[PDB]
Amino acid sequence: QLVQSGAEVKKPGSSVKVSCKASNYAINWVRQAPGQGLEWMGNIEPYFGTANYAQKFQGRVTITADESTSTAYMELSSLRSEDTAVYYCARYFMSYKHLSDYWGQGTLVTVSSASTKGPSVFPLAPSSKSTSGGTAALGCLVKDYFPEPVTVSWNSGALTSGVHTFPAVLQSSGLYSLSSVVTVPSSSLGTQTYICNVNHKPSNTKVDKKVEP
Amino acid sequence: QLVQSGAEVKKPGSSVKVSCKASNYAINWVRQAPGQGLEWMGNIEPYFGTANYAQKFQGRVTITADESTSTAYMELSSLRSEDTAVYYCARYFMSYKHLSDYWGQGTLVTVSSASTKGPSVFPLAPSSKSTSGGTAALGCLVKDYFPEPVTVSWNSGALTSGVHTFPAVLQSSGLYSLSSVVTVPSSSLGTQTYICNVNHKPSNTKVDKKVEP
Amino acid sequence: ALTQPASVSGSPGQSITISCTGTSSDVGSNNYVSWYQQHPGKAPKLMIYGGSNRPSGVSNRFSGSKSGNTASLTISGLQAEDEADYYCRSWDSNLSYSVFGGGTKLTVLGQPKAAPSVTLFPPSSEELQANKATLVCLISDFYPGAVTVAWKADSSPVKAGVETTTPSKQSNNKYAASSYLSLTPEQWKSHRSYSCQVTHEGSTVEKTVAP
Amino acid sequence: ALTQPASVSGSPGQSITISCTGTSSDVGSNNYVSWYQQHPGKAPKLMIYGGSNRPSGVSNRFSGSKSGNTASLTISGLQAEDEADYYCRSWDSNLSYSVFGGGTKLTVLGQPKAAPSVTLFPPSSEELQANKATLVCLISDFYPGAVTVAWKADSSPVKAGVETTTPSKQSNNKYAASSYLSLTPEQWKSHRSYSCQVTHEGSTVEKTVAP
Ligand SMILES: CC(/C=C/C=C1/N(CCS(=O)(=O)O)c2ccc(S(=O)(=O)O)cc2C1(C)C)=C\C=C\C1=[N+](CCS(=O)(=O)O)c2ccc(S(=O)(=O)O)cc2C1(C)C
Repeated sequence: QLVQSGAEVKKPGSSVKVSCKASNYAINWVRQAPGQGLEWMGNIEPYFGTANYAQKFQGRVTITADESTSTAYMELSSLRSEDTAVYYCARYFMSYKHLSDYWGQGTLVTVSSASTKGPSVFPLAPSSKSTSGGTAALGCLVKDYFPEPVTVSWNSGALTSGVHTFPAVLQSSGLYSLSSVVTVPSSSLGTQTYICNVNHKPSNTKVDKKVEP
Repeated sequence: QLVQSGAEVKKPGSSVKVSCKASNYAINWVRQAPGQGLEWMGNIEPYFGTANYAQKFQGRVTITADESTSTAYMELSSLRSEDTAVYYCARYFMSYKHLSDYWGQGTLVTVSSASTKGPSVFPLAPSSKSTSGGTAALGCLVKDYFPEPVTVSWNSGALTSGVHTFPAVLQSSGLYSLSSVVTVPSSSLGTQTYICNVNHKPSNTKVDKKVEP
Repeated sequence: ALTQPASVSGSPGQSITISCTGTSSDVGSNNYVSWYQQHPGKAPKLMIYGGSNRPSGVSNRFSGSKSGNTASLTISGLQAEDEADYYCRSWDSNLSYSVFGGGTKLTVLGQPKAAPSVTLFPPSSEELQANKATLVCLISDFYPGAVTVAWKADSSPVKAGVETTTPSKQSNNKYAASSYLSLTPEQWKSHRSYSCQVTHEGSTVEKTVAP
Repeated sequence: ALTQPASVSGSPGQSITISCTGTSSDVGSNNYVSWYQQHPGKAPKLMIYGGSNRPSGVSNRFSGSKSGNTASLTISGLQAEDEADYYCRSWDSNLSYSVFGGGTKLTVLGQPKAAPSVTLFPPSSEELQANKATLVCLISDFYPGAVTVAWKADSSPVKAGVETTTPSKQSNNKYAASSYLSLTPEQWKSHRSYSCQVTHEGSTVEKTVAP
């Protein structure tokens, strides 16, 4: 039900506008710095445009609504490094006379003066005569990108099971690398198509790699 | 906001249809026998027409909605004397993101085989040279009616303050009598107009009595 | 079902709490519990919802709480106007079925004693032509709500034909009552006068009328 | 602000409660308090609202309560899947301002020990042409989440160029981790083979690849 924009990278002291696409209760904004707890920012009511802010973010956060498209915008200025968090929109709704609140998928805003770098994608293939068991592992090395996150799908989403995308390592160089694997039946190894789809919103890079054949 | 029908008298074993005129939550029905506590009957949702009943009244109570007029009907069959109560409709609504539920004014259903009798209205006037203090009491004797309730207004509602309508006495004969007084300035006693408006819905009697001049 | 005490009484200024005990299978299953206030001759008013929330405008002297399987209403800085009936209310978790508590009569002690004022109306001409006659005695503004009423034909006591209401609470916490004397027009015109005598405590107020 | 414990741990079958202590001026002012569950890499999920109500579909093993100024979540018949972070949340009575609790890491003891399975990929041709080379070691499905990883050039230990992740919890309560070896194409083609060695507890799993 709720769709927010892609992840972003911002230089400290820049501005960031994050949108939320959508019952008539407020559109709330909640952040979570990685490893940290949740934190309320504020909300907005689509009509009258009344907005509320937690005292902390007050002034340097502007939450706006555009009724023409039922979409809400959270802006945060004076971006400092410690603003680095996942930013969710959330909105309450009523179904069974009962309550539920839908959360957005969240968008990661990383704040650093370190340059943005799109990933290099290399195929991780088995020797064919490497894999034993009617089953084989193959994948994508998504190497040397910055900042997080990266998104990997296989065969444009059509292939979804047996798919393990590992958390990234932060290399000494200050760039991330990460790996996605599919386990696949071994017999059709070099005949079936396996393409991985890499997306790294912060630099607007998309890469499709044919791992097989 | 909520308007129900007038009060009624029913012979034991008859049917009674009471209406409620009207946020989209259920329309609830609550009864109170005189001197007794409140008691939930059931409710209805204007769309889908889903209705719920307390096990007690189940079967012999039909609550209906007519969306064409946003009006709800509670019917109760097999009317026994002990059904004699005030019947309210109630409905929840949301204002300040906060809750409130509007109650109807209630309608009294009295169940008896005793005949319905509309009231006789007699004027209660002071001797003019009876009243001391720039103030005088006059009224309406609403005599010999059945069953309850009776409604008294003065000058069609225009006159509203200094108005005391006393609870009825149940006379030995099995009929009620009741009295309404206005306290009025004494100087304009026999010149100002004081009409009392008596309404006794159960027999559909309305009586207007000119008490002065 | 939900058990409340039939009545509770407190002094002005003090706080009181009315308990609403149910089961694990209702009150203790969710906090869809609410409180209602009812003054005499009025629809119930919602004071507390969801166990502890106030509707808009409702005074903050009213709080809600729920230890175990029993809800609790607490009224602070108790005032005369709080004198009324209180009802608790439960819903099932599925919100398809509700029940009320027994009701509790809250009484606020230390209300000042007040002597009744009495008004006595003679039969109207209109009624006299209908070959009937009623004397109307109106007793208002007294506390506590206990009176005895005595009619007099001249100064002889008259018991037959008397019809007196139970005193019932006005909306200022004081009581009202009425008393009706029935007699025949001839009976009315033969005596020198008639009187309704209201005795309250140390007080006797007598009003008297004449043909 | 709202204080919860940083972490709590319980055994399967038993019940536990996480406390959420605030003030009379927030948690104890109304029961607009709610509980949220968060599994790794997921949005928070509403489990309890209005102090004690479950959203539709939410298991009934989750209950809510509120003694004094502190809210309480209780999970009964505790199961492995309950392992997650829990957050409590308050609103002001005017519903214009909300705050979250610190968060609590709930851990369910008695999870079975599991040895890791390892996958080792050699550098691709594609990367070798870019004049680079990465060896990828993929360590998955282990518990507890503690491993040590050792790379070998032939059977000589190689420490330079190693980059290993902290192990982090998969969505089956087991852990995953990866380890990356960087070397130059010549460095890769000179040795007879390379091996990534995963040691977990009593276990050593070694996988090995060759140019
Ligand atoms: C709507 C509600 C409770 C309703 C309870 C009902 N109840 C339960 C009533 S009671 O609890 O017993 O008093 C009902 C019973 C029956 C019926 S029927 O007539 O149809 O049969 C209907 C109902 C209701 C009205 C559904 C609570 C809402 C809480 C909110 N809250 C408080 C949430 S929590 O309590 O902290 O979880 C809230 C906070 C913030 C924001 S915003 O600023 O982002 O827009 C908005 C909200 C909300 C207004 C959604």
